Amino acid sequence: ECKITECTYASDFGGIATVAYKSSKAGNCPIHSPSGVAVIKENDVTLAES
Amino acid sequence: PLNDVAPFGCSIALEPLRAENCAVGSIPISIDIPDAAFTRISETPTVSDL
Repeated sequence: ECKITECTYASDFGGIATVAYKSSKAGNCPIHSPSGVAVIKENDVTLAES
Repeated sequence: PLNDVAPFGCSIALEPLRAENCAVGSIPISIDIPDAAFTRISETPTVSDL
């Protein structure tokens, strides 16, 4: 599940959010939003167990 | 003496004739804090479910 933390209606990366990951193994994971509504500066996140 | 009839608990002294601590009214305070003391929202812990 995805939870917003604090979004700023601005031009810089003011939007932040926390994702409650529910994974099984550990490894890299690319992140991307296909929609053009939001742009994510973060590129890669390693996944731990939940 | 005016030192004992002044309302709002004023106080006077051998001075430029100030009236110390005349508690009355409100003050429109506006303050610009330094930006350095701010810390990113994404770094502070989340304290939900309290």
